[PDB]
Amino acid sequence: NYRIEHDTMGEVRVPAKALWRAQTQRAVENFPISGRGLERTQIRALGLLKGACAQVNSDLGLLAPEKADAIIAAAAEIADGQHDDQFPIDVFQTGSGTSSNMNTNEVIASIAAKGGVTLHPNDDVNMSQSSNDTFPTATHIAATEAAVAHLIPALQQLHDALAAKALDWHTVVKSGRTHLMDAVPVTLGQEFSGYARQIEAGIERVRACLPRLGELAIGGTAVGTGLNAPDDFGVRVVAVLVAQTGLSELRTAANSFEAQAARDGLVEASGALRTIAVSLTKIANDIRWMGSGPLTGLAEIQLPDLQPGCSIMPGKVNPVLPEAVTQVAAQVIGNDAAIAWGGANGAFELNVYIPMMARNILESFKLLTNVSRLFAQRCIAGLTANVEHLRRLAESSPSIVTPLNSAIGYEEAAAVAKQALKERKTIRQTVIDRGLIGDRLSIEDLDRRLDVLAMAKAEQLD
Amino acid sequence: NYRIEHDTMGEVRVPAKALWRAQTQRAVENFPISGRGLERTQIRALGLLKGACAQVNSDLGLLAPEKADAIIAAAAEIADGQHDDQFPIDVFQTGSGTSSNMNTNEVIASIAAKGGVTLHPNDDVNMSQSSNDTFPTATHIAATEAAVAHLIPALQQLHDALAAKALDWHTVVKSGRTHLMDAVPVTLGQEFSGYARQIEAGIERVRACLPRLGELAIGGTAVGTGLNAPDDFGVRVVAVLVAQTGLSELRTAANSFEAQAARDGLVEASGALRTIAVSLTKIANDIRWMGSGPLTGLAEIQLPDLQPGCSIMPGKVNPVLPEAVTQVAAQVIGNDAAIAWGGANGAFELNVYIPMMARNILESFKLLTNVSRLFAQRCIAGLTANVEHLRRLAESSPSIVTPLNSAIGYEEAAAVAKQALKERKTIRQTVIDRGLIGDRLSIEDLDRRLDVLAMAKAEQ
Amino acid sequence: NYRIEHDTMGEVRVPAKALWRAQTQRAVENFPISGRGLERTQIRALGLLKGACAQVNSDLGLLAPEKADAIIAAAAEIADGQHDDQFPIDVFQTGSGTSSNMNTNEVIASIAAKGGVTLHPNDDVNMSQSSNDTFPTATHIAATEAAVAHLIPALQQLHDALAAKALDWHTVVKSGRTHLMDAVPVTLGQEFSGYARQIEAGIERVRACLPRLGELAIGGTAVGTGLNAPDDFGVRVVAVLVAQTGLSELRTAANSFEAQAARDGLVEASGALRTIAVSLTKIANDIRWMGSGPLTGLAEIQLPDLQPGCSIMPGKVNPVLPEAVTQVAAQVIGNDAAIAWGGANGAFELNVYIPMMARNILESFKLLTNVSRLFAQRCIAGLTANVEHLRRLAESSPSIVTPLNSAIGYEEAAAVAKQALKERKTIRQTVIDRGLIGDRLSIEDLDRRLDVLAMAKAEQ
Amino acid sequence: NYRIEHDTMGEVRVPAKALWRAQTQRAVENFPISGRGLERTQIRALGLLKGACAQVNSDLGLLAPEKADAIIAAAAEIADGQHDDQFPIDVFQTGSGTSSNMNTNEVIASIAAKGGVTLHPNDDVNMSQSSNDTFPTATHIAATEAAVAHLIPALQQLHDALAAKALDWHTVVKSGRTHLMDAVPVTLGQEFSGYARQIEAGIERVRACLPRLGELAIGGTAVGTGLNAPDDFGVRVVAVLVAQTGLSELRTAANSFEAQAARDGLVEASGALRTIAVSLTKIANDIRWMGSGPLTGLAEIQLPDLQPGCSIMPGKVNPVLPEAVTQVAAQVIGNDAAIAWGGANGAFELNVYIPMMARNILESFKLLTNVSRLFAQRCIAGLTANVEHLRRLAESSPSIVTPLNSAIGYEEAAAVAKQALKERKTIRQTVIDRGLIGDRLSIEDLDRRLDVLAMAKAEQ
Ligand SMILES: O=C(O)/C=C/C(=O)O
Ligand SMILES: O=C(O)/C=C/C(=O)O
Ligand SMILES: O=C(O)/C=C/C(=O)O
Ligand SMILES: O=C(O)/C=C/C(=O)O
Ligand SMILES: [Ca+2]
Ligand SMILES: [Ca+2]
Ligand SMILES: [Ca+2]
Repeated sequence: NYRIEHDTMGEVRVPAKALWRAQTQRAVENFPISGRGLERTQIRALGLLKGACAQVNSDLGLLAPEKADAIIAAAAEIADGQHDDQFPIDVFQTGSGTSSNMNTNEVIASIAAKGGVTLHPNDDVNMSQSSNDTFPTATHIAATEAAVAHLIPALQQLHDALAAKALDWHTVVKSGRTHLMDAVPVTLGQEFSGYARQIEAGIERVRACLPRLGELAIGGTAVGTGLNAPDDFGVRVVAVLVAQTGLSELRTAANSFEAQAARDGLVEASGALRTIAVSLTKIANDIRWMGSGPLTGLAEIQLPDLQPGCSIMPGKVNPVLPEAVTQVAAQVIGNDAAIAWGGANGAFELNVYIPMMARNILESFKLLTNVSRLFAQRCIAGLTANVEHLRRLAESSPSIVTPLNSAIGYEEAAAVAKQALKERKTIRQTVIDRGLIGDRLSIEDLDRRLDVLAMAKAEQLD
Repeated sequence: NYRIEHDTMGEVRVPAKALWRAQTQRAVENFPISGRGLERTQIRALGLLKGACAQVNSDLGLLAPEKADAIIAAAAEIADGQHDDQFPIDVFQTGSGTSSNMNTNEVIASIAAKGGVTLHPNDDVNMSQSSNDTFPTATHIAATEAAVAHLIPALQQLHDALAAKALDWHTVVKSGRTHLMDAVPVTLGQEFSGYARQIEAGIERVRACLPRLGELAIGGTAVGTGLNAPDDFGVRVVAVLVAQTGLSELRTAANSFEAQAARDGLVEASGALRTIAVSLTKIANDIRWMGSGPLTGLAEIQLPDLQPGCSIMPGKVNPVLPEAVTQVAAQVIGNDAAIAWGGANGAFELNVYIPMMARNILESFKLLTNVSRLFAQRCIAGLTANVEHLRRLAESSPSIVTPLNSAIGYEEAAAVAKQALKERKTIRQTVIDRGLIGDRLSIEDLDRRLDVLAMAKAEQ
Repeated sequence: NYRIEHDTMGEVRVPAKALWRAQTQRAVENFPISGRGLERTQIRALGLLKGACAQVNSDLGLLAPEKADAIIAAAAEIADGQHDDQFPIDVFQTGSGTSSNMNTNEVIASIAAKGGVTLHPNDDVNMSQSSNDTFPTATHIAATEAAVAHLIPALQQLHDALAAKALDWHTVVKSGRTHLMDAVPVTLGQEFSGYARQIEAGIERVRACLPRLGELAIGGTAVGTGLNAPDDFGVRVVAVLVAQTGLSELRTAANSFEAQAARDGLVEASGALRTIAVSLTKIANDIRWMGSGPLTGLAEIQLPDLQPGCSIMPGKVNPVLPEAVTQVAAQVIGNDAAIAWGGANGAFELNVYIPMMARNILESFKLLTNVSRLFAQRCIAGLTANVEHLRRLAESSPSIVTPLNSAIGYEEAAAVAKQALKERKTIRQTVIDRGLIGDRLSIEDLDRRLDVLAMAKAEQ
Repeated sequence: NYRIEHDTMGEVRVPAKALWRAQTQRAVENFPISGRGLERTQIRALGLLKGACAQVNSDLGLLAPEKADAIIAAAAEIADGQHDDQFPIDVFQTGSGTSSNMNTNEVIASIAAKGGVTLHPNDDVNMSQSSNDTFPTATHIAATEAAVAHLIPALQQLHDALAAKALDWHTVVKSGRTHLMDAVPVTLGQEFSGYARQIEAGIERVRACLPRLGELAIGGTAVGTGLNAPDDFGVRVVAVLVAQTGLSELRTAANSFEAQAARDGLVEASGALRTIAVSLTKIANDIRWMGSGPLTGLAEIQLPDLQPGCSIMPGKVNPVLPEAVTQVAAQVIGNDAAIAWGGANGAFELNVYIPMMARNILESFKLLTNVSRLFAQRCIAGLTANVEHLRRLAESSPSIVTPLNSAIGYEEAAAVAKQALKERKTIRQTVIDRGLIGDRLSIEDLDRRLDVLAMAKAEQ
């Protein structure tokens, strides 16, 4: 069963029970590309914004209070998620998001009609607005909320898990590795202090993008001039959004033309997510290499077992959380390339890559948030160190000859490391055998300099 | 509400009506990352492959016919999308696809149990297999099927629509543009013949990757050695798959270690899709620039109206199909970067980025297929040329002085073009008014050489 | 002619006159890959750092004043560029930059020898150091200097040129374009204020990355533990670098392990350069589209003529500066992908992609700096507006019906716009012809609403 | 000292001794961006093409033999490398390469003038040509030559070195690793057979792009219509280029508009180079991990020592060739992103990103060629295997319980692997201790199944 709806292009047959109308139905037929529509977070931001716009139009005496109350009530239902099934339009729609904007207007008009209030989707629900300021506004609201309320707390949780290991393993000595080769001693805690700093720097990177990510185009309307909107429409709508979201990062854009002709704030934010993906790849790769083997690998640490590793090789348990992290990082890198591509190709008064840029940035925020919490809770928290094996590794490195450089010189330390590795003998034995004990180096000096934990120079903790 | 299942790690509470068992349930709790599981096409390939493996194990007398028949029947139901709700594992799972492989084994065991047959998910359903050869095999089957049966016909449809316009507009003269500036004449048909060749070359690029995209790891098992499988398991399974799908491009990998340690065939195929995204961006951008305005743009052609353009500016109609094409192309570029990143980071006997690489390559195939057909049907087929305006544009270009180079020289031809633009005069009148008619250039020569359609040199 | 030099691996034949020694010569034979060595800016940072390290070793009484004075004098010669021909090692060397570190140590030892001072390249010139902290320190010094002293002033110059045009063309009305289609009026000044803000935001993005770009690994030595260096070596060297360069952004890293195991500050900085490339592409594309034609394009503005446009089409002048800008932006995007790839692939205590990451980030800084100044001086400064053509474009847009929405409604405004375009009539006459003048709209109100400059709502 | 030269824009002061003239000098002032001009290979292809064009113009009686002979002689000097110092224009010039085309025309006219032959750079040296067909033609000649004559032989050399190790180490048993964890046995030779296949597939990928990489735009002139050129100019010039280079891969483009409006063949070729970078990353990473330690790593193989590893840690030797390979791969990925970005942004009759695309594709060919030969000669050829350590690693893997699956079942095999790892006992003794010897498994069958070399199933 179908019903007739109309727009300025003509009559359109719409499924009888759908709350959307003519323009949403045309967009359903024009863009069957990915088979996926807007996400819960996107629909929420659109509903929140539509309600705020109706409230301001009402306050300024431009829209009758009964009509504004119907929009506010319908928009609140949309924001809470009661009508996500009424947003069937593909992500790969017209680049301004006109179709999803009209989707919100039409669904509100249908909800209001069930309450006995007649609203025109353009004249009433879209009063003082354009898709060109509302769709990037709803995108930037969703991106700002994803950064502040979800990603930053998830990264803080991962940072705290890494920092707790850095403290726990502060004096657990092991051999450092540079170029994958035997280096001088480090502690496991020192390496984890490095990982924790990468995540802390990741939080700093997200926070540094917020002054421009939180800029909203609302009030600029069609081309940024604010035509058909009151001069204070933008600041009044943002006032409501800040009060209702608690997001102090939300503000009217510094320049109304830049805020619509470009989506540079999304490209900037993706760069921060991409740097986090780069940091997470290093952390996850080191952790699975430390857990490698056990018998054929490094066997430095034990990762918590999360599931049987293999359908054919029995007993084997795999580093599945570092694998999910490195695959998420690859996705964030890909999404980042798509966002920049869209960002660069605006023309004149409008960048028409917004639905695609919105899909990718919001997905990158989601993946990084979810995988960071799982990595912290299901992997980092439960790691255990193989203390004895790590100590043996530290002591086996021929590079432990290095602190003798000031006493015997680099060339003689290299002759010591050579005469030892070839004869499968210790650095200590070789130093004595080459008659190096004397004025330049006593026996007490040698054993003090060769102590692997002292060689790691771990900071003294109170 | 829940039932107990177990694996070698212990007991797991599973939803009472779920057809999956212990290992799928662990994966549900370990990877809640994207909130999306395998696509219909991926589940089909896994079901298809599981059935083919049971058939070969049965043919070789390794699996009792009653057990093999139960796997074949259950796997066919999975392949035919009767149990997609029984595959809840995230894309961002363990990099070998072990979890989705065990998901298929467990769901087949549960289906077989309803038919009165007891199957062990490892010993029976996974006999002669590993996730390490089965999951990349199912990925390469799905990718090969997407290329041959869906993308190539969609690109052929777009090519034919572009070639139809090249023929219809063969003598529709217009001004060429280089660097966005006034150039010599072209026909609108010649431009469309360029677009048609880009799509034809795109088909050639997809076809050229098929010998390596169609390579399957099946038979290599855990590390590529084929341990716990018959020596001819791979060749026998590939023969069953080819007959069951009609997909002749499927083949056993040339090297069983390369086929599991790497996913280079996916990286190669993504490069072809990325080149198609690059070609489509040029075609879609030119088409929306040709349709620009009408009054403030180039207004060369009219795109079919597909929907009201704007919620605030009434009457305005936008080039929505070229916008869908250029956004899809951006996504394919991004997906391509993710595929290469995963492809480079294999280690020793296994590349563990397969679920992520599979997601991206299959999505790129889907988006390009669907948008190419929509672009051909809802945009290219219905384009109309503004023949009058195009003619005025061709004749207005000062670069139409170019065929006079052999008669008056480049330097004098430049002086003519500058003066004609400055005095808002024709090239013809500027040539005469500069006193250039004489022994080197007769008036008949001038009139002959300035004909814009003849200047486009359209093939007879 | 050659001479014999030695290292712990053995004898090496070195060109007789070369100031480098055995380890540089081995690196010349091991890495003939790109055929390009370190840039002037990289050799300066290495020379500056080596001198600062010798000064601190001297201040702490670890190095004899005669030896320290010889290193300081030789390092100052390297810093000034007298010896760039003594750095022949390829960019694509060992990933820590060990070879270029030993190149600096060996060349300083050879220069000091000419002055009668014997220095061991390891024991003296490299005292308290590693390549693992010095090579990323010299990279981060060069990158910080490129950002603060060169790119930010170049972007400020471009911003000021764009802002000057935004002011000069504040009331130069034209038609806005959305989706490349006829939109409501804007001023050329308003568009240029948008471009100005993109560059201003670009400066903010570079400034926001400086707290982490300026972090130096110096003092961490081999693995970040500071082994074989005094405990205050890093803080003393940084203070000397700050006093000598005036770059207050140079600071000791917050974590000595993160500062060597990763190059995340370079990845972060590249992201800011990549965003600037994205902004510059939009600005340059709009400018060449505004200058397009003239007769077959938009012909909105005139770009200064910089060179003859075409070897075959006489008279034609091309937008060469916007083309230089968009090609630089493409390079910065590519360099950005190479930097991130290297950045992700560190292992344990060291990221061994530093020479490649250094090449790409420093090149992106250089290209953006040089093309931004050329774009501001040779293109933006000299632009002229075609004021009458721009006014006719604003008045011709059917979307000028938009401010009537509140009086006649969106649906009627769409019927007005469509009828106006069909009958090739003005919006004003179509409103009167449809009998819309009455209680909801007076002729006085209509004429006020249709004024294109008033419609652009330019700020007072 | 300077001299005056002129073009259609006016008079230009040119350095007295420079062989270039007015347009090259304007380009020197307009584009000081990267500070690097065209490469030796690019200037060679431009010289070769200019000579071939003069020969064809002479053959068709369009150019006086004295003038054609002077161009052919001068173009041969340019192609030979005698005048690379006469090409000062930056890579980041006008996107068509107009400046470098005029650079070639002007330098040829100056060389010819020394023998008393007057040639007009446009009317004579550029007869029947445009920069729009010659600059992409010279780019595609250089790219085709780099692929056929340099990269493919370098990859063949690497393939042969990898295949030689696959043969030598055919029965050198080791433990396989999947997910970096203990897997079933493989041989070192089997892994090298996987590496050899990745390079062999890389050669196949380069060969598959040659039908489109070798397509030349020559003859299409300004916009692809062939205006001001003979109808067979393209086919005649290509015939000369094939005879002089011996490159049968050089062909006239299938469509003259596609060949100039787009550079899709460069994007396609870069995708093959990018796949090779992906393959090389896996191979180089496995090799440095196998050579890791020795005492704190895997210590599976020994890489040849090429230089002292470290300025601070004495004795240490690093895997510098795998590091140069992985950094080259990162650069090829970055260059690939820049090529695709330029490729997608053509407009109408011309893609104006050619100098940037040319720089990146030719650099990717060069880096891959040079690093592949160095990797084969200085690393792969000299590798040695630690045979006894490798066999002990194979025997130590608990996953050697895997071939018992058919006898005791997966669940019981897991119980064996658990007990053995927990009690530090062998798989063999755990099987006996669990009382599994009986009807399903004899002691003789157990010992045959646990033989690690037999478990690797190396081909006879
Ligand atoms: O949908 C709108 O509000 C705007 C559309 C346009 O600029 O075309
Ligand atoms: O699930 C499998 O078949 C393989 C797993 C592994 O290699 O760990
Ligand atoms: O330099 C040429 O041959 C062409 C130039 C143009 O198309 O502008
Ligand atoms: O050259 C150095 O100082 C360090 C080298 C290494 O870690 O191998
Ligand atoms: Ca707050
Ligand atoms: Ca039964
Ligand atoms: Ca041949």
